[PDB]
Parts: sequence; structure tokens; C-alpha cells
Amino acid sequence: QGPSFPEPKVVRSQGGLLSLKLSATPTPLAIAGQRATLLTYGGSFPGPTLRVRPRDTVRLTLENRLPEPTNLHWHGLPISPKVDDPFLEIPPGESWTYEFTVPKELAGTFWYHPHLHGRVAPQLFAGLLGALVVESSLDAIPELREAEEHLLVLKDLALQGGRPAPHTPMDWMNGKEGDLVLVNGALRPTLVAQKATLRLRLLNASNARYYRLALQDHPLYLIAADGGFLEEPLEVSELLLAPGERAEVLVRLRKEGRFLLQALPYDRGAMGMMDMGGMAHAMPQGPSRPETLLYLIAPKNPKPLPLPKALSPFPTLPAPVVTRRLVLTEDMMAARFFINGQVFDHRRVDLKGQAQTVEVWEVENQGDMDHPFHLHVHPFQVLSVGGRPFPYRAWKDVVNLKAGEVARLLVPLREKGRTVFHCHIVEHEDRGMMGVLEVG
Ligand SMILES: [Cu+2]
Ligand SMILES: [Cu+2]
Repeated sequence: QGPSFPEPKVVRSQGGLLSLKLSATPTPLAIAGQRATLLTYGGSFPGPTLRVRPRDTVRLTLENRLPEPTNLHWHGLPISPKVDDPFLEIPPGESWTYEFTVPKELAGTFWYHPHLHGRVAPQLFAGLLGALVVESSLDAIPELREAEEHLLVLKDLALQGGRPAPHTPMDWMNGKEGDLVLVNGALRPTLVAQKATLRLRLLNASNARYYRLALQDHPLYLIAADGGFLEEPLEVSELLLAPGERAEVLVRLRKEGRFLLQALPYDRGAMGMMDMGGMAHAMPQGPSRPETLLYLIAPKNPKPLPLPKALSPFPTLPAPVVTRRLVLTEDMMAARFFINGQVFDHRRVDLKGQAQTVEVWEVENQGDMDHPFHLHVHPFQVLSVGGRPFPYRAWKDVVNLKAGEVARLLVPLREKGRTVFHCHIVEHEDRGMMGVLEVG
């Protein structure tokens, strides 16, 4: 009712249970004024938003109707790696039911996508992704309850012949970016705000594109990172979202008008072709061109809410028991990517850690591109990047490292089992940059 805004269909838990059969299938769809056949969950792009409360049971049956094997990664959920199993393969025509309980203190925006090694990048690029929202008691305080809430799934695409464009040799090296920069599967939609305070859940579900988000004439007030709430709102003029990262921001519309949400130029170190330059840039691709993501129309006579004074206190973490060093390196021309000089081998365990202990991980980017590092199953606290302090305390599961940057992460090891860590430029993961952690 009122103005429409494109947003994925929401499926909600009922009486503590979210039970849902989701098919992964090729699907003809309308997209940016054309018809295209994508790979989708539940017949839509993006897939449906699953919305649960803490302590809910999730029983998701994935029915594989693709021509190739697949599986699901529950990105950012601290659940068992025997449920969130990166090594599982669901053959075409077969089904698999994922059953888990939502942890009691969890809150924020998460997502699901394929994680069959070697096929992630084509499958994710083809449209297989969806959001998972864990509601929190904090959503009831007036300063958030009365905000207008929307999910914004940021995902670019490129089509050729009415299907997702194939990966080129350059895509395996740089990660694939597409010419259609979409919001919730729509091109430059318009959001007609009905409240003066907005609460926007942001999800970068792109293969490799970075979104340096800025809203004309407005700061953003960050209230949640990947894995949960900040301790209090943080005002920012702009917000860089790397592939796989999520944020929740409050927007306070002061005046009437139409304001662009843009992805400002960002240079993530991608490499260009043909060596024959004059002066300007050369063969580094250089900064991305700016993109308009959506248009925001403020309500008449807008009066925003006061910001919440506080959000969620961040638990103090015990002293770490071990320090780890993970060096990321690249061989760009072979498009091969390494952690500590090795490529992923599913038969090899790279790190052995103890359940119920805290570790510090020093992840060092000795490449020339940004690499966004992701750890399954165990959310972490970023303490510092490049020797300087992180700007807030919150659970993260992806941390962006620019060339030469070293991140120090506090990693509480929860669930026992074998899981992975990898770059979330998913082409790099497919081409080597993944390793295996075993918790016992
Ligand atoms: Cu992910
Ligand atoms: Cu990478």
C-alpha cells in the first residue's frame, strides 16, 4: 500500500519455526526492461528474505533443480559447520534439509548463497542469493520501532543473450563486475519515504564490486555491522561495503527533496589490459565510475526521530590463547591466489584450534588488490587495521584489507568441526584463496 518499492518477499517464522522448501532453479524474469533467465532461489531475484527471531528453528529444504551440483552457505550465522557444511555437495535433482536453531543473542542481517568450491562465482553471479534477518528486542525501542525499514540488496549483473554473462579470463583475475548495478534486482528504483527516519539494511551480494555509499546531503548513522549491533550509533559521511559485508544505518531526512544514493568512485586495485599507455592512468583499471543506486524522496515536512542513545553493549572477550598469521598473496597473470603460499585443498587442514578459546588472527594482504577476508562459523572482532584502531565494536564476519594492510582479529572459537576461511571476491576463492580451519 501507498508507494511501492521493489524488495524481496519475506518469509517469517511462526510459533518458533521457519519451515520452507526452496528450489534452486533456472528462471525467466523481467530485469531492467528485459527478459533474462537467471538461477534463482524460490523463483525470484533476489531470493526470499527469511525473517526469524532468536531461538527459532530453521528447517530449510534446498531442492536442487540446477544442471550442476550446489550447496548453501549461511553467511555470518554462528551455527554448526555440520549444518553450514562448506564441503557438502547436493547433486542435480536431489534435496537437502538444513536444520538449526538461531542463537539467543544474535541480531542483524545475514544472507545465504552457494558455496560449492569451483562453482561459487558463476552460481552467485547468476542470481543465487537471499537475505536472512534476525529480529532483536532492540527493534522495539521507539527510536527504531518508528523508523521506516527496508532491505537493500546490492548486486550487479551483466547479461549476454538473455542469460548471465560468462566469466572471461580477466574476471577470474579481477572478480566479475557487471554493467547493471541493481538494488533488489531493480535498476535505480525510487523510494518514496513515508517516515522521516529510515532504517536501511544494506547487503553487498556482488561477486566483486565495492560500494562506497553516500547519500546526497545526508550522513548515515551506522547502528549495525555484519554480525550485530554497534554499541551506539556512529555518524559517517560515507560507508564502504565490500563484497559479503552488511550494515544497518539510520537515515534522518531533514528537508523535503529527491536525494541520490550513490556508489562513489572506489579503486580496489583491479588490473586492466594491453600495455600501451600515455599518461592518465595506464593498466591499473583505476577508480570505478560513480553509480546512482536509488532515488530517495523525503516525506513532506519531515521531522526525524532522535537517535537511540545506546544500542547493544559488546561483550568483553577473554585473553587470546594463540596468535596466527595468514598472508594473502596473488599471481595475477595465472589468476591464482594463495594463503601462506598454498592454494585450497579440501583434503588439507591448515589450522587446528580449540573450542572455547579466543585466538588473535593477523591477516596480511601482501597483494596489490583489496581482498575481503571471510571466516565461516566464527564471528570475530576487528581490533585494528594497519596498526590503527577499528572505529567501532561489533561482530564482523568479513573484513576488507587494502594492499599491504594487516588486520588483527579477535576470533572466539565456538562450534567444533571443520570449516573454511576465504576471500569474498568469490572468483579468488574459486581460484585458490581459501583454507581449512578445524576446531576441536
Ligand atoms: Cu558469503
Ligand atoms: Cu581476493
